[PDB]
Amino acid sequence: KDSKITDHFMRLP
Amino acid sequence: KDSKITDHFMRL
Amino acid sequence: KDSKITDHFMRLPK
Amino acid sequence: MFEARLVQGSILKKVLEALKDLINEACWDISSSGVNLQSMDSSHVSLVQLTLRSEGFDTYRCDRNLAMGVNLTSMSKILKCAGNEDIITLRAEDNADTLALVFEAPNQEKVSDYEMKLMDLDVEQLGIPEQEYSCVVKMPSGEFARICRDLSHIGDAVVISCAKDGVKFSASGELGNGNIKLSQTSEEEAVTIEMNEPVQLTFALRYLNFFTKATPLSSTVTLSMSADVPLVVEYKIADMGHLKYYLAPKI
Amino acid sequence: GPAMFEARLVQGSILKKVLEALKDLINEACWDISSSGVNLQSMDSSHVSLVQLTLRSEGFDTYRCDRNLAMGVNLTSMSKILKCAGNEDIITLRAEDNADTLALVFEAPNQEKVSDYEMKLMDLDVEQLGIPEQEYSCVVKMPSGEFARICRDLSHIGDAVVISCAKDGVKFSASGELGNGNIKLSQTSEEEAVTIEMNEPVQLTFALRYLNFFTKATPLSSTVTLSMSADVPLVVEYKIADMGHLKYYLAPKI
Amino acid sequence: MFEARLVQGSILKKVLEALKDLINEACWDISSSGVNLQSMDSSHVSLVQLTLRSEGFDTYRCDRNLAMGVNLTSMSKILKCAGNEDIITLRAEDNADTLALVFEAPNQEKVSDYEMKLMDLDVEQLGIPEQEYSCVVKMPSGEFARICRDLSHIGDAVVISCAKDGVKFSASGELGNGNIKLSQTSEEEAVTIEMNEPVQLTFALRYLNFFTKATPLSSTVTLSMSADVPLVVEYKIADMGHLKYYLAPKI
Repeated sequence: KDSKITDHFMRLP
Repeated sequence: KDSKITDHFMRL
Repeated sequence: KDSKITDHFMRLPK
Repeated sequence: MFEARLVQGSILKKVLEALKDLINEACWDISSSGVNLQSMDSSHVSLVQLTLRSEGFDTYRCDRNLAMGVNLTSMSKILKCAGNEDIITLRAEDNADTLALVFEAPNQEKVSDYEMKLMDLDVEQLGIPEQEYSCVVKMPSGEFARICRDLSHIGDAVVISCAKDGVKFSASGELGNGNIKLSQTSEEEAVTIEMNEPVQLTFALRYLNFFTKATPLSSTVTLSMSADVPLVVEYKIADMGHLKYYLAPKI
Repeated sequence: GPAMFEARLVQGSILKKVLEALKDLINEACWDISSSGVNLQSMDSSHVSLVQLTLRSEGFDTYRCDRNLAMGVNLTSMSKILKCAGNEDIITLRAEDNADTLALVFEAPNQEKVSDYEMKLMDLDVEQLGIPEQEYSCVVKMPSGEFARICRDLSHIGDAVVISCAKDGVKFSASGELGNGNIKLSQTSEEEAVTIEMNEPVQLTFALRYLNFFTKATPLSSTVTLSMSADVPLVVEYKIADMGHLKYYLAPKI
Repeated sequence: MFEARLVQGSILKKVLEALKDLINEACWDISSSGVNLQSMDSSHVSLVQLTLRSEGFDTYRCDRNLAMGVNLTSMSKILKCAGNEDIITLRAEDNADTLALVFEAPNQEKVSDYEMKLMDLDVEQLGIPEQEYSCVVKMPSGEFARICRDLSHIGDAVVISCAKDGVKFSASGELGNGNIKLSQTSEEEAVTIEMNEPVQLTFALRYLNFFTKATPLSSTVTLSMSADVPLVVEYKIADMGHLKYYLAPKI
């Protein structure tokens, strides 16, 4: 039910 | 032993 | 490694 | 439709604290006279009876009787979400499935409002007879609270004795025993016995430590004893009603 | 030879408060030291929330960093160490470049006493994340204690808070087996005030479990500011008076 | 037979609070000079020695020696039932089966009255001669408690090092290590170090955190150290006596 935070911010290197 | 409240007051 | 305190004080009798 | 407004909502907060640990679920008999609750604990050694009169509320309007079945744990949680200066307002409608509560802080910017589900209860109500009592002590609630708590470390049952000189609480246990004697005085934190005949009952201490959670409601508590009748521990609620705990002696 | 990194903080309680704000939400984390200050960022292990800490070099009373360093710190072990500091102590961090340990020194202001600790660091690989700049639909600035109370109160009513915002005020709401309730703040006319800047109405849902971790940062500031837009994480921001900030990020539901 | 009266009875409550958790049961030797108690803990690593002189009570009278075996938790339970400014009185007679405690309020309306079951013990009393110690340091008791508590978060053993300038407590564990250094000063907040030659000893910290329960008994604590001998943490009891904890070092 919770979106994860990686679904709004891009992972770097 | 404890005595109970229903031995002193009765159902109304 | 804890020494007992009986290793520094002796028992006095009756 | 029932709607009652009480400016000193802290009263309603304090009342749930006195009750929630002794009885889990209870029926709230709303009426045009005011609020009334009565229940036994699950052992039926004790009984609590609550009275809030409609004249105490700042606004009261009850068009028909309701018998609201409340979970007192659930209701305590909702009252926790109310500051102690909040103007609490209760409200239900006659096809009662939910009870509505409204907290307003008296700075006017914050307004909470909750909604509590009721439940199905059948009260085994009891008849409380009118009677004078052999001994009626009126002492500070704080002290009575500490007497019962302290003695509960010595033994699990108190012997409370009473004569026109002073009252004394005693107990015994595996480790020893002890007594506490308090006299009459010479208003607010004083002791006054209205004594008619000597009494020596004993009561299980477990219950009076539940009773004394009502201490925040009053500086004074009043005790009432006769032989072979239930003790009555009375916390007045100022200009509004009372909270009475009934405890059966052992004999 | 001088210390590679040395920083002196007179109001050392700031660092004690920061470590309580963090240790219960994230246990392991990476402290990035540079010439511009300290920066830390981490997701909790559910990847549902994120914290981002920013302490500028301007905020310290002595700051010097010769090389960029990335220290892996067990925040629990760190927390234990700074619990050993008084609330008015002067705290000094000190590190040699390829740091095997972090050095902390607690100086009492009366000059009686000097504590110094040395904390082992650890090897970690951070998964760093890109946080874009943006302007938010709704920005509330309420007092932080008020915010901490609401999240704790509503959390016994139910598992999730619905935050809704227009420009009259903000509304927090939740529901569960025992019933439901809603709390309504409206704007005012100092640090106990509630102001909103508002461009489009907002209503999202958030797990309260996480919001009660964020409020551990309440000692850092009187005020807290909340930033919301549709289908993007909530930003709970605590200012660290003229030095930086502490921001918690929380993704919404469905 | 034996009857002592103590006007400031907070003293006797604090003494029990500082012993109940380190030692369960000890022998109380009462005599005309005063109360004397010595006991090891169960591990035989630490020893406590209490001394309360008759001169310090307000009325003291003991016609002959008496070896009361007391359970100190049960005594602490009873002692908690007294207020901090109650006037306690101890009573016992020839071969005491029970010890009597009388708590009197100083407003004079309340008189509590307990009686404690004593027990049978045969003690292993030990010979503690006089000696001068290489280092003795006198610091605030709140500080020494703060230091022993914090250092246990780091490691489970403390290294105390005293020398010409100041004293150093140190610990080291899996998460790291730490040092705390205090130096001499220039009443209650003063550090002073009687230095005869340098010392560096190691003691288990968990015992020290029992000793620190005596912190309410005095503003000040004095540590006494020499090589290869037990440390002595001592709290004076004002105008009356002292409490001393002996802690063996490590090997």
